Amino acid sequence: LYKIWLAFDPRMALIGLGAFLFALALFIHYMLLRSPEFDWLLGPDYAPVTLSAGMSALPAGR
Amino acid sequence: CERPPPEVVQKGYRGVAMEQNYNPRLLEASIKANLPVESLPAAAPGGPSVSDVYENVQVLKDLSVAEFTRTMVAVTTWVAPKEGCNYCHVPGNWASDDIYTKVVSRRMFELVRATNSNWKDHVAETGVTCYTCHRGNPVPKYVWVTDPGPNQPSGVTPTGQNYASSTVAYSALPLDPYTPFLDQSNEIRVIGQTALPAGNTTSLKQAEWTYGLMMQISDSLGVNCTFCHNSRSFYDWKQSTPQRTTAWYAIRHVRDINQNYIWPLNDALPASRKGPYGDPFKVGCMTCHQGAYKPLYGAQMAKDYPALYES
Amino acid sequence: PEYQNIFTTVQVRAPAYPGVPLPKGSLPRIGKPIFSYWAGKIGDAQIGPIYLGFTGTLSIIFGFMAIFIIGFNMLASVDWNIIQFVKHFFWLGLEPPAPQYGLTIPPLSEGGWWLMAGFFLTMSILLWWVRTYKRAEALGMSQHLSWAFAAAIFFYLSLGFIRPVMMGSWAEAVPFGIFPHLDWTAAFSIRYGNLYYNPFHMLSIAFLYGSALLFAMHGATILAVSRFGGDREIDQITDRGTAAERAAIFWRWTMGFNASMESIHRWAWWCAVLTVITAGIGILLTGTVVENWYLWAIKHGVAPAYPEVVTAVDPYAT
Amino acid sequence: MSPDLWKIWLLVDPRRILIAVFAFLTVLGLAIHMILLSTAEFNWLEDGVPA
Amino acid sequence: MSPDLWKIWLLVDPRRILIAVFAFLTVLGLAIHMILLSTAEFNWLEDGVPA
Amino acid sequence: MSAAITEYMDVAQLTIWAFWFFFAGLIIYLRREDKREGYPLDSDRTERSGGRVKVVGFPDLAEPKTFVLPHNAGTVMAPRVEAPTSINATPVAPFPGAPFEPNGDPMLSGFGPSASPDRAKHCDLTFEGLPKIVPLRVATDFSIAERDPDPRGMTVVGLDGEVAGTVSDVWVDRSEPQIRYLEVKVAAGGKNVLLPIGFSRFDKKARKVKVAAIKAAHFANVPTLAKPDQITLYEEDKVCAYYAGGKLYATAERAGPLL
Amino acid sequence: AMLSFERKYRVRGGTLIGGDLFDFWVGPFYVGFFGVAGFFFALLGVLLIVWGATIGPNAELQTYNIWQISIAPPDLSYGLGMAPMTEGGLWQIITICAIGAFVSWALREVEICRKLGIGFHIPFAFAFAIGAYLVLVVVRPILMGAWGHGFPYGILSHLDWVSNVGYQFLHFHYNPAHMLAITFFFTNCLALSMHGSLILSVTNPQKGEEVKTSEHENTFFRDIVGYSIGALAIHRLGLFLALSAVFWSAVCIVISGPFWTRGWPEWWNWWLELPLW
Amino acid sequence: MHKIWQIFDPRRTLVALFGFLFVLGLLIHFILLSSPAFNWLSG
Ligand code: BCL
Ligand code: BCL
Ligand code: BCL
Ligand SMILES: CC[C@H]1c2cc3[nH]c4c(c3C)C(=O)[C@H](C(=O)OC)c4c3nc(cc4[nH]c(cc(n2)[C@@H]1C)c(C(C)=O)c4C)[C@@H](C)[C@@H]3CCC(=O)OC/C=C(\C)CCC[C@H](C)CCC[C@H](C)CCCC(C)C
Ligand SMILES: CC[C@H]1c2cc3[nH]c4c(c3C)C(=O)[C@H](C(=O)OC)c4c3nc(cc4[nH]c(cc(n2)[C@@H]1C)c(C(C)=O)c4C)[C@@H](C)[C@@H]3CCC(=O)OC/C=C(\C)CCC[C@H](C)CCC[C@H](C)CCCC(C)C
Ligand SMILES: CC(C)=CCC/C(C)=C\CC/C(C)=C/CC/C(C)=C/CC/C(C)=C/CC/C(C)=C\CC/C(C)=C/CC/C(C)=C/CC1=C(C)C(=O)c2ccccc2C1=O
Ligand SMILES: COC(C)(C)C/C=C/C(C)=C/C=C/C(C)=C/C=C/C(C)=C/C=C\C=C(C)\C=C\C=C(C)\C=C\C=C(C)\C=C\CC(C)(C)OC
Ligand code: HEM
Ligand SMILES: CCCCCCCCCCCC[N+](C)(C)[O-]
Ligand SMILES: [Ca+2]
Ligand SMILES: [Ca+2]
Ligand SMILES: [Ca+2]
Ligand SMILES: [Ca+2]
Ligand SMILES: [Fe+3]
Ligand SMILES: [Mg+2]
Repeated sequence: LYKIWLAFDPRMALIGLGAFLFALALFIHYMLLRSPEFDWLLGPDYAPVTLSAGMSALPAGR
Repeated sequence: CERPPPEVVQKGYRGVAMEQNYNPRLLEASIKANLPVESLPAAAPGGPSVSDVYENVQVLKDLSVAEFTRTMVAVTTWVAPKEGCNYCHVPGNWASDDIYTKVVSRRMFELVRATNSNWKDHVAETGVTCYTCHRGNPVPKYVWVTDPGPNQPSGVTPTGQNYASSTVAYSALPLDPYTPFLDQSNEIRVIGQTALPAGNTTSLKQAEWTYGLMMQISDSLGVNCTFCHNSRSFYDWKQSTPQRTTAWYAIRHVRDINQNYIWPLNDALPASRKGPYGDPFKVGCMTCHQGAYKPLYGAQMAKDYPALYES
Repeated sequence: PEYQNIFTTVQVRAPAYPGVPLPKGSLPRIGKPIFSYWAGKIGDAQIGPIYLGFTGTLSIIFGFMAIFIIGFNMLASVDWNIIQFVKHFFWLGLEPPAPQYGLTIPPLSEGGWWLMAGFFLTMSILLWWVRTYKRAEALGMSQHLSWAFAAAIFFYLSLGFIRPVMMGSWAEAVPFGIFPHLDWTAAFSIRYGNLYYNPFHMLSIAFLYGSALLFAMHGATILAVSRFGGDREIDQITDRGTAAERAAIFWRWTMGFNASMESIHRWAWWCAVLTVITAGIGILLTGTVVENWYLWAIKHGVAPAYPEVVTAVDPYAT
Repeated sequence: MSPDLWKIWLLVDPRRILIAVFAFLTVLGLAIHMILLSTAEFNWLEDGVPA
Repeated sequence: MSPDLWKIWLLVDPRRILIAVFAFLTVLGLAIHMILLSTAEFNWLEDGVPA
Repeated sequence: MSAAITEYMDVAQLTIWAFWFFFAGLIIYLRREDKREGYPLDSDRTERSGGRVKVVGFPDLAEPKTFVLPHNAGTVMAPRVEAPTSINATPVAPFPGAPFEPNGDPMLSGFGPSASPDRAKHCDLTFEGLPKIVPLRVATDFSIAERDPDPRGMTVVGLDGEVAGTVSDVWVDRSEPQIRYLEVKVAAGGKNVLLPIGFSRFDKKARKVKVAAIKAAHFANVPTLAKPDQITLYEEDKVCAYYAGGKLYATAERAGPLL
Repeated sequence: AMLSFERKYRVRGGTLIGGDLFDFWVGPFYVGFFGVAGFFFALLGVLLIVWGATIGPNAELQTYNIWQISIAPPDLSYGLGMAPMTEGGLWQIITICAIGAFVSWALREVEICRKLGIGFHIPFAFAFAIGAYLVLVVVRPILMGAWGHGFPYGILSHLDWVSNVGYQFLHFHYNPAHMLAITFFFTNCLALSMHGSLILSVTNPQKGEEVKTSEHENTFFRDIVGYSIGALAIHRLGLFLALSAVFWSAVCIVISGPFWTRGWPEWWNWWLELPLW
Repeated sequence: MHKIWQIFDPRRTLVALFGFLFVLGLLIHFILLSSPAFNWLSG
């Protein structure tokens, strides 16, 4: 499908595609960091702290 | 720099932005540093009584020997685990009071017992334990003395402010709000409660002192101002949160602790327990909460030790 | 793409312009003008000469004394430690007198130095105002800048002199410090019940927001028509060209009404001036005729009411 | 300690030096007086002497 | 300490270097005195000596 | 003196109301200054009544103000009255508010983005009375900054990349030392036309001036000046407006729509 | 009506979308495709604001006092989902209408710029104001994880939101991007008064004086501060100051909560903890 | 001396000198007023 490169500048198409893919990769990595399930920066041996004796991590709200 | 999203707790009405923001990883680190100690196994009911077995028990005389022994084991873990049982006792003579730690700790028992029974407006059945402040250290980590502030030239009167201090969360606010408010009973309220002037002569400088105290309160509980206030009207109790009512009693509770328990013990304490102005290490909001909205994030340790309640 | 007229691509150098000749008996302009290349890329390359007359010289001497007193007291506050001075510099400040002194002159370290710094800074600002008045007069220009500067001075005097005198206490005035005067700003609003509900604070913000709105509109407008020589605003005012017509027509088609090349600067002048005029008035009303702005707003039906989803028991009402 | 030290006025402008020197000495003079006023042991106005 | 050390004045302007040195030495001297005044040990105005 | 004027009125309430009266008066003043140009309005309301109704809105017009131009160039009244002018276009549709289609060649129509008023037919003067916008051949003491490329000798290309000519000279503002126009020698008839700096995109690496406004063939019809070494305010508008028309008329695709 | 010099500028074309269909004028306004879309985006948003005022927070608190009218976002418990109409869903629709109206207004300015053959600085500058609004109601709420972080639509209630968000960081003045944004705002207001004064004082000179020249403008501020930026560059500077203030204001609010949760004065502990002191 | 006025402008110098003296005079009076021991406007 060479027709695409007849109508789109190869330098601008690669700059746009490269920036898009890099932005997409950064966004998806962050989306995994948002979820603690896939937050690999917590460490492979991550264990959530155990709450005992009526502990609550957060104050009560609404 | 932190990364989103924080854990947000909504306290007020929607759109009013009365919320608590917690970094989940910072919150995780704080909780791991504020874990409670597992309660000792319950003492065997019955047995000999403290009154007719021990000689110089002046506070815990209502207990049985089994519960009394359990209490001593627990306070050893809570206060002096490294120094052991001999930190508060003369070796070979338990009944001896000829050591300052024994005299202080006996008054500390009255402090805890009075707190767990008479200050439920603040500690609300969670109560306190020797561990709540000491956290396994003979000297509690977060105590305060009357701060002279930064060094000044001999002919310069200190302002007590305009100096980066962690006591006011690194603002330039008056850096020693503990002394006038958490030891003395200076008026915290500065805001006039009428639309038009009606004799409220409180200076703008006095608002900075209240602001400094509120920075220390919020830092001690790891919360922001909206945890207790609607910032559109700081004076107004009707728009505040129930935590503001608790904090009001906590201020009076801390004053009671410092004036009636810590201060009378000043003579007994060594020079290393006193500040430059000679006042002893005193109790602030940070002493128990240590950066959390509740000490040990609401862990309930006192209920397992009947020695920590008044009879 | 198209030249956006944001940076000057090619700069041209001419002999430095001495300035429009001043009338007889004026001091010669001091300084040999130089040409900064980077200043010429965004603006005019020539730096200097400056006119330093008698009034400007006196303003300098008064101004330095104020700044020196402030800095000395900042350095004294960290016990002369120059290293601690740099560390705490933003937090350092010269506090106004304590409340117990009222309007009297307290000792040096208890607000006396603040009064001297306040007075000397005020004199230099007033002297600088006279300087702006005379420079415009010497060039045959009108006194619009002096009027606008006087408006800013009025707000400055309201903050540190007029209101503290009205309140009868120097402790109400602004400390001389970076973070300390921000602490004063926050404490002022807290003390007098949420300055957001001061209607003259609301107006001041509207004009401060409007100033950024107008300069963004006007600045972008002139850059948009600069291809027609729209930056030459004097010529467009005296002899309306296509730059001024297209600029006016753009805003007429956009929002239904427009200014002229001259009157847009009257909108600009008044929006900026009203920012500090309303700022000064709102400060003078605070603490003098209104104790609590939120309660004033409640009295006048301005503060919204929210459903009571959270409330606190008042411990004083027992 | 140099017979040719007078040549410094060929390098630096004598007028700018005098302005800088006089301005610096005045500020230094004010600063030293203010340091002593900020020192209780040397504040000659608040030391109470003479009684 | 090279014999041709005098050639450095063919690279750096003597007037600018002299101004920079005099300004730096002045600010350096002020800084050291202020640091000493900040110390309890070397504040000669607040040490109570002589009594 | 108290803060309370009545049971409900207070000083702060009177002060804010006092501001609104001033602010209302101020807006009326500013709107009156706005209407010193382009008023009375041109409308079918006036056209259908035969000039009996003047459209000025509210506030009405102010009294004329005088601008005494320097070097006795005349006195210009801001709220003046201009002669009626006929546009070089026809309406696309007869309903009010409909746009107009320029007659003939749109680039040469003098309508729309290529429209321009008739400014004064005299040069803009410096403070000393010399012409302000002059070429570098007569502003001898003016020179290009050392770190910047000299525009003279650069190639001028149009919207389509076709060569239009070379920069023969640079026109500068004498009052404020900046480049205003590039004098381009058209390589079609050897006639020098001015190129405003606002329509010029310098390409320093290739020493090329890119003109996205118009094609290379359009440089032959750029309005020219009577005197080769000075330009009047009238001619400045004509030159700039011609290039501006290219932004809408140079190519068919520029009239839009995108989709 | 149209200005006495306006008729020669009313040309067909330059539309981004719609072509000849919407290319016309209504009174002074040019509508175009985005004027039609922008008007009905605005009309629906305004009508839903009035309806939100009509139902109010509840029946007892309902008010038509323009100061007290408030349309609040959802509770944070709804997250990024849609909320019921009376529980913040109205705010979500109004926000969408506002975004549609603002973008249509910006795009209508682009079409007007194309008709007049002028630069696109004005729609570009307006995009910064839109971007600041988008940060407040889209970017920051999404980063925070709930639409309830948007500010309520009310003249005074959105001030209560600003106050409480500010005190969520205990002292919002210490926000470094806030300090930078305020510096640009204050500098812009100063620069606007200076520019307005200089133009007015030159074109309206002393009594019995002729209009001054560009030399007088440059000489005037060189006599005062020793530097004159120039007649063209003051408009670059004013645009830069105004847009930088909004850019750094958008930064200051988007880092408050998403990228910083402690009190703002505590952020400066990086400087206080440098080993130099 | 006297040649000091060949390098110092008498017009600029006198204004700078008189301005400094006026500032100095104001400063000293302010310091004395601040001093309780030398404030002459008390009882
Ligand atoms: C703290 C203990 C003492 C005290 C201890 C000292 C000590 C020690 C000194 C002073 C000095 C000074 N003190 Mg004292 N001083 C005290 C309290 C005061 C009080 C007060 C209100 O109480 C005041 C107003 C002063 C004021 C003064 C100044 C007169 C003088 C600083 C001048 C200066 O800085 O010039 C700087 C500015 C200049 C412009 C310098 C240049 C001078 C002239 C104007 C330039 C031209 C010179 C001319 C050509 C010479 C011609 C000679 C040939 C004929 C050619 N002191 C207390 C009571 N004071 C200093 C002094 O004596 O300096 C002479 C000094 O060393
Ligand atoms: C302890 C506090 C004492 C006191 C002790 C002293 C002492 C000591 C001195 C003064 C001096 C002055 N005091 Mg006193 N003074 C007190 C209270 C006051 C009060 C008051 C309302 O309480 C006032 C208004 C003054 C005012 C004055 C000034 C008249 C004078 C400073 C002038 C100056 O700085 O010139 C500088 C500013 C200029 C512009 C200088 C230029 C002068 C003019 C423009 C040029 C004239 C040229 C001419 C030929 C030279 C002679 C000039 C003479 C002043 C006539 N004092 C109290 C009671 N006062 C000083 C003095 O006597 O100076 C003459 C001085 O040494
Ligand atoms: C206790 C509260 C805190 C505080 C908490 C906050 C919070 C929270 C915020 C700020 C924000 C700001 N603060 Mg702060 N701030 C405080 C104190 C100050 C002080 C001061 C003197 O003390 C100043 C000068 C400021 C200044 C600022 C600005 C930097 C900024 C607001 C401008 C802006 O965002 O533009 C942006 C402009 C817009 C968003 C306007 C959008 C325009 C839209 C596109 C068009 C609408 C069209 C309209 C509907 C048309 C109607 C039709 C009519 C007919 C005309 N703050 C105190 C310490 N501050 C805000 C910010 O930075 O946001 C980005 C913000 O959220
Ligand atoms: C319309 C309202 C806005 C506004 C307007 C405004 N400001 C103005 C003006 C106007 C119209 C002026 O004409 C005036 C000006 O000059 O502008 C360039 C000014 C001005 N606004 C300024 C600042 C300013 N404006 C601000 C705000 C605003 N100004 C408002 C937003 C702010 C804020 C927001 O805080 C500031 C900080 C100044 C730049 C200037 C007034 C300068 C002035 O009065 O200076 C007095 C003199 C001094 C302080 C000199 C001290 C510095 C010297 C370098 C000391 C050393 C000298 C020497 C070496 C000493 C030698 C030894 C001695 C012992 C002799
Ligand atoms: C970025 C630099 C500054 C700037 C620039 C700027 N603003 C601009 C422009 C530019 C360049 C325009 O060209 C454009 C314009 O046309 O100006 C006349 C505009 C404009 N800036 C405006 C306002 C404005 N700008 C502001 C700020 C700023 N604008 C910045 C400080 C503010 C502030 C700070 O509050 C306001 C209020 C308008 C006058 C206008 C854009 C008009 C517009 O978009 O019209 C469409 C919308 C309507 C006709 C009605 C609203 C429809 C909505 C659905 C209603 C709901 C709105 C909102 C969600 C709720 C209510 C808000 C509550 C807080 C009360
Ligand atoms: C009463 C009634 C009918 C109520 C019904 C209300 C209902 C139901 C709906 C209404 C809401 C709807 C649907 C709105 C649709 C869109 C409409 C009509 C929008 C109206 C336009 C509008 C928003 C106008 C607001 C303008 C305001 C308030 C401020 C703009 C900023 C301002 C202060 C501008 C004044 C200064 C001016 C004129 C600047 C422009 C200007 C600049 C900036 C130059 O640089 C320049 C240079 C050289 C020559 C001229 C100029 C020039 O004119
Ligand atoms: C080169 O400089 C050196 C190194 C020599 C000294 C350096 C000094 C430095 C680093 C100074 C730094 C200063 C800074 C950072 C200052 C910051 C100042 C700020 C932010 C100020 C902000 C607001 C202040 C205000 C608004 C003050 C207003 C005060 C007024 C209007 C006071 C008026 C007072 C009067 C008129 C006094 C009257 C006194 C009466 C009693 C008559 O006097 C007797
Ligand atoms: C019953 C439980 C407690 C016991 C046994 C106990 C024991 C002691 C002892 C032995 C000391 C002296 C230590 C020393 O000086 O080296 C002491 C001091 C102190 N305790 Fe406690 N304590 C108890 C509960 C508490 C609580 C609940 C608080 C907080 C409110 C508290 C705050 C302090 C403080 C501030 C000091 C002074 C600092 C110091 O001297 O070390 N203690 N306690
Ligand atoms: C610009 C200031 C206008 C005069 C303001 C005066 C207010 C200060 C208090 C005067 C009366 C004091 N006192 C105690 C006698 O009431
Ligand atoms: Ca903390
Ligand atoms: Ca003495
Ligand atoms: Ca010391
Ligand atoms: Ca000594
Ligand atoms: Fe302008
Ligand atoms: Mg302070």
